[PDB]
Amino acid sequence: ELPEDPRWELPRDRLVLGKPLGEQVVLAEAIGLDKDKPNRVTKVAVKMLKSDATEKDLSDLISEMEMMKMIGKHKNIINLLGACTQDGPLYVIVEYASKGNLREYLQARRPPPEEQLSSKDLVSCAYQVARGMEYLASKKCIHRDLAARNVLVTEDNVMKIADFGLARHIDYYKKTTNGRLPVKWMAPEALFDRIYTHQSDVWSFGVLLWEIFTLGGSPYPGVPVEELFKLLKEGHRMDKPSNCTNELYMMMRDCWHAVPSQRPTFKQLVEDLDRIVALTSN
Ligand SMILES: Cc1nc2ccc(-n3ncc(C(=O)c4cc5ccccc5[nH]4)c3N)cc2[nH]1
Repeated sequence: ELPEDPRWELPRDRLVLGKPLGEQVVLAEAIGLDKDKPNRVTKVAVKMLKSDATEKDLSDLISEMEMMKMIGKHKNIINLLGACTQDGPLYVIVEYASKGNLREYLQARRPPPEEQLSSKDLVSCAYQVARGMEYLASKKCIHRDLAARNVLVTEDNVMKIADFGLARHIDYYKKTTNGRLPVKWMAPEALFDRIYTHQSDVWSFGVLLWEIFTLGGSPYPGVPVEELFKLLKEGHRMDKPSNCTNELYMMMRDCWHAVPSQRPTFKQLVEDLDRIVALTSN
C-alpha cells in the first residue's frame, strides 16, 4: 500500500530477477532503466524483504529507500537507480558492484583477477573511500558501520560506500559472516557512550586504512570483546602494517585520536590522500 513516485518507479516486468548476492539482495537485469535507452539491459542489485518479514523490517526498507532518494548521487557510494513499489513486494533497485566487497577483493589479490595491487592502487583505494565518506558527511549522513566489508568494488575498480542508509539493540558478541567482531571498528566514545558522529566514522576509516595496507587483514586477531574493551581503555593502538609508510601510519594514528575533536575530518583525509596518491609509485 505504498504511494507511487514517478521519479524512481520501474514497471515490475522490466526487472529480470537472477541469482542472490547479499545475505535480502539479488542480482537482476533491468530493461530500459534510462528512458532515453529503452532497448538496453543494465545489471542491477535488488533489495527486497525475506519470508519472515516484520512490519518494522518493511518500514526500515522504505526508510532506506527514502534516505537514498534525499542523499543524492556520488561516484564513490552505492546509488539508488529505481524502485518497484506497485502491485507486489517492494523492490529497491541500486547499483551492482560486480567485484564484491573490498575485504575479499584485497584478500583475492594477496601474494602467494589475482593480479597484485601496486602501492599507488592501495593509496588510490583509500582516497576513493575517503571521497565517498566526505560526500556522505556533507549530506549530514553518519555511516556507523564503516569497514572494508561495507565498501563494494565495481567492474571498473571504483570503490563505493555501501549500507550507509541503515536505520539503527547492538550485539557486541555477534560475529560477522567471516567470524569477525564489528566492535573492532567502533570509536571508544561510540562503543562505551553510544555517541555516533562524523568523528567516530573517521576512527572507523583508520581501521579501514589498516585493512587496506594488510590486504584484508583482521584487526586484533584472537582478541575477545572483554579484552578489546581493556585495550581501548588503556589507549592501545594497532601496529604499523608491513608495507606501509610512516606518513600513512601517522594518518591511521590521527584517525584514532582519543579526543574526537582532534581527529582529521574526511575533507582533510581527501586532500592528504590526493597528495600521497600523486607522490606514490605504481
Ligand atoms: C545504502 C545501501 N543500500 C543498499 C542495498 C543493497 C546493496 N548491495 N548489496 C550487495 C550489493 C552488490 O552489488 C553485490 C554483492 C555481491 C556479492 C558477490 C559478488 C558481487 C556482489 N555485488 C549491493 N549493491 C548495497 C546498499 N547500500
